[PDB]
Amino acid sequence: YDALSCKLAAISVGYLPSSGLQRLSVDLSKKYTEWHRSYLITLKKFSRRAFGKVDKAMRSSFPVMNYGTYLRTVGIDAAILEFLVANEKVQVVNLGCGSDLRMLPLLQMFPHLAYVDIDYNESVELKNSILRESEILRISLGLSKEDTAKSPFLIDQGRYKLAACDLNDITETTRLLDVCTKREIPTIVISECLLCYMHNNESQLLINTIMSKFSHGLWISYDPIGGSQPNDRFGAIMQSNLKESRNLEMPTLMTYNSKEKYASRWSAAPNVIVNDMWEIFNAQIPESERKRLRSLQFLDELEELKVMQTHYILMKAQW
Repeated sequence: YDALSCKLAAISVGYLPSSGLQRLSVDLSKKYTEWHRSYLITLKKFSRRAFGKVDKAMRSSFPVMNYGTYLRTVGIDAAILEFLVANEKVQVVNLGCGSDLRMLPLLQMFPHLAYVDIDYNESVELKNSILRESEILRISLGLSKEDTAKSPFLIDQGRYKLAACDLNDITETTRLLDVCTKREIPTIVISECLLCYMHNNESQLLINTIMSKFSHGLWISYDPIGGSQPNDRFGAIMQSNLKESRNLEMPTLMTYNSKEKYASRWSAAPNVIVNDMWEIFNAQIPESERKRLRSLQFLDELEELKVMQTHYILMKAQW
């Protein structure tokens, strides 16, 4: 599990939590680490294979990757937190949520936040198993150990829902949203490395339909881009590598190969901001953080980080 292993490595080294950017208290900073660590331990209980993959990935993590993971996490978190502070009563829809645990601090931090995690069936089933099995995670969500909830939810517990959905099926997705969100509540939609795996029709229809479901909101999307400069082999190498290692495809990676082309998918939104992660590193990350991260590992090859991070974007679309 790429994202989880990246997260846990960054946490292990100490990149995360970043209490300032993630706006975490002393106790939530501690919990942030504990929750993730428990997630890993509990994953191990449920899958030797997944645990092994994560373990191996974590041990071989390198500084450039860890900076990537840091930037991704604090970039999204900073966007989320700005909007949450401005909008006391809000709903977050995390599309393709995977092992993301941001609901744990956020639900605590924001008493009137409702959060919906949506992913494909197998993913949400494993997440539900893990959240319910781990005592610390169960307790943070006020869950029972045995699978209480009723279809269409695996968890439907206070202000958190966890639901299976085929996000390539937009009728299913809209009907699901109908029963767990309200049109008139400010909505954050999160798609972190979700749309990169979708064909353009599905991702465009998902974008259009979901934005149209909510009077006002913020869509935060994070994804790779193929690269716009001539003879940039990033997309080709990624598309190649995905095809052998994961059998997966990124159908629109070369279509949306610049941050501008990527952001244009949200052009129905009046306010669209897009940055590559290198820009975020240089403009959004305080000197104190840059210094702190330099204390952790040797980033000997800053150009390599730049090359990688200029192929990841954080798109914020508001309406």
